[PDB]
Amino acid sequence: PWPASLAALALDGKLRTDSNATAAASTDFGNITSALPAAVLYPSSTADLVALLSAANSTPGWPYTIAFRGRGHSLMGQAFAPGGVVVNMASLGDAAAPPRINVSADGRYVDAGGEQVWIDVLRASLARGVAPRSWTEYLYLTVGGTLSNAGISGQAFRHGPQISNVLEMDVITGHGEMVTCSKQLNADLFDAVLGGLGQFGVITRARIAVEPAPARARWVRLVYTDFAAFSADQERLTAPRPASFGPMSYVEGSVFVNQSLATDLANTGFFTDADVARIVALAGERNATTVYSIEATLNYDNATAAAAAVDQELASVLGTLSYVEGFAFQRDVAYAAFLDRVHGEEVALNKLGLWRVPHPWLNMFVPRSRIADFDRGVFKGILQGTDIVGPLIVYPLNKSMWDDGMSAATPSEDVFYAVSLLFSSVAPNDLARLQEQNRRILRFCDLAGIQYKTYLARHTDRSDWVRHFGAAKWNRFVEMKNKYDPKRLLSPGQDIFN
Ligand SMILES: *Cc1cc2c(cc1C)nc1c(=O)[nH]c(=O)nc-1n2C[C@H](O)[C@H](O)[C@H](O)COP(=O)(O)OP(=O)(O)OC[C@H]1O[C@@H](n2cnc3c(N)ncnc32)[C@H](O)[C@@H]1O
Ligand SMILES: *[C@@H]1O[C@H](CO)[C@@H](O[C@@H]2O[C@H](CO)[C@@H](O)[C@H](O)[C@H]2NC(C)=O)[C@H](O)[C@H]1NC(C)=O
Ligand SMILES: CC(C)=CCNc1ncnc2[nH]cnc12
Ligand SMILES: *[C@@H]1O[C@H](CO)[C@@H](O)[C@H](O)[C@H]1NC(C)=O
Ligand SMILES: *[C@@H]1O[C@H](CO)[C@@H](O)[C@H](O)[C@H]1NC(C)=O
Ligand SMILES: *[C@@H]1O[C@H](CO)[C@@H](O)[C@H](O)[C@H]1NC(C)=O
Repeated sequence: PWPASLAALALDGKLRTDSNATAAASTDFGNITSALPAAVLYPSSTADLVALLSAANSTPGWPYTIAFRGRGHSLMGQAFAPGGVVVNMASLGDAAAPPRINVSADGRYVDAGGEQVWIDVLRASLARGVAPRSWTEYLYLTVGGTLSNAGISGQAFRHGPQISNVLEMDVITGHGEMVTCSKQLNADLFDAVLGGLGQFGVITRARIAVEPAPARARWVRLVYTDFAAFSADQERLTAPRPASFGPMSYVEGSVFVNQSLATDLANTGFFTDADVARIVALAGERNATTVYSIEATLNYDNATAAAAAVDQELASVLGTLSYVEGFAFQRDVAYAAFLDRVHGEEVALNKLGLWRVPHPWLNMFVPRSRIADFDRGVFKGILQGTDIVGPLIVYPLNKSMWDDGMSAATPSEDVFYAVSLLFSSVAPNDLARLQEQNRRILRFCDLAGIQYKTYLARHTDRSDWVRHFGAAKWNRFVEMKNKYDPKRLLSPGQDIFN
């Protein structure tokens, strides 16, 4: 027996069971796992979301799990609702009116629908001379999707993750109740939802902090053959000054294994063939099995004196560093071209047929005290003698910029590294080898007693999720699940309560 508001969605053709609808909502970016839903909802408004979730809340014995598909960038089925209902979030942004992205009158924040993609949040913000302060490396992800994880990039050391740059949200709980939440209003829901893995409700609107939009980014790469010098410099560039930070707007880093060195440097799209020859000769001279590169930017505007001020500011910061003499490499681009840089890698890989392939990505947070051990056992150990396809990203984060009361789990140390090994299974049937190598890396960290946290991964065992949050923080997560999704129907693909 269906409620009238739920039956109206099927009448209006918003609730589909056809093979085309279910097939599209059954695969994700990871391209490793698949799960067909029973139905797909294409909501035209937030009232359609209220109708589905209230039906779920009031119907006794309701058997359908519900997932909120952003862009399906999930790696291991986190956006699937096996034999359930997948919400096609993008349908909320179909009409020309009402607008889904509103920059505030005062220009201090930006209101964006949960379904909206960060690239559109950027374009709408830039039209009003503003931009969010904390980003992901890839802009074709949804506001609600990244906020359900953390949302990290080279800006998070100073501005914190995307979850630390949200003023307020509109959420529809598992009870079908539309609640506006912040630190001052319904704080418990606001904190549970940020990094909440879609467990407590759907974010329909997020109010994102903005800053005056820079016009350009001075973009640098610094080369090292010594991991200790590389990691020490990343920490210097990202350390809090004796609340204040250094001038860098973005700090990331990358690891290049010797075996494929020339090809990998040439594939960054940053280095010229002359730059490549020099770094390859440097590696041979130092007899390095690994090469490290700091990637950093300095944001600046259209002011007449800006270019010279940046040259001086950059010359000053570089003098404090310990990269191999003469191995500083500069580029200067428009701010939006820098932010949207990964979209170019997508275009080039898609035409080669190397984008829509399995992505057995390994993403983790490694405490600073164990990063050199990780480098020895992984970059200089396990990954040696292998053909790597995908970037190996390493960069420090400041725990002070993360709110531990939110759902997102991080290591206890003040400084911890985001470690992103973006393996693409390009070779014929290389998937099984990559999945085993990820199990080996994790086993190496477990045996060495490294207290890491995974990021973007879903655990399949209860004991793993309990260790992921930590026992006390886990009990708190359960408290919020009981309050907001007692029926355990939301985002079943996380495998926390399903
Ligand atoms: C594929 C990809 C992912 C990625 C990235 C680059 C690429 C090519 N770069 C990232 C980066 O630099 N930093 C970062 O923190 N994450 C990065 N990612 C991962 C990305 O954040 C995740 O894939 C995330 O899931 C966002 O993707 P998407 O927007 O496509 O969301 P989804 O996969 O469909 O769903 C994820 C889970 O969240 C729940 N969900 C989705 N939308 C909502 C809303 N509006 N409200 C509540 N929950 C929501 C889903 O149910 C699912 O469980
Ligand atoms: C870095 O990797 C390269 C392979 O690209 C190694 O260079 C090869 O080494 C073997 C063994 O002496 C030679 O037979 C090949 O002809 C070399 N190839 C090229 C393209 O130069 C090199 O040994 C590696 N360095 C380290 C420190 O492992
Ligand atoms: C945290 C995370 C998975 C970041 C991913 N970033 C990227 N994802 C995919 N391709 C990339 N190239 C450079 N950076 C890339
Ligand atoms: C992965 O993508 C390929 C090519 O688009 C497709 O044939 C296959 O169904 C996908 N597999 C999974 C498990 O999603
Ligand atoms: C944007 O503002 C309009 C009013 O101008 C409103 O109807 C709409 O709900 C807003 N969109 C978001 C995402 O807040
Ligand atoms: C170069 O480094 C390799 C790999 O670590 C090692 O086998 C070899 O002893 C080194 N050669 C010299 C001359 O140090």
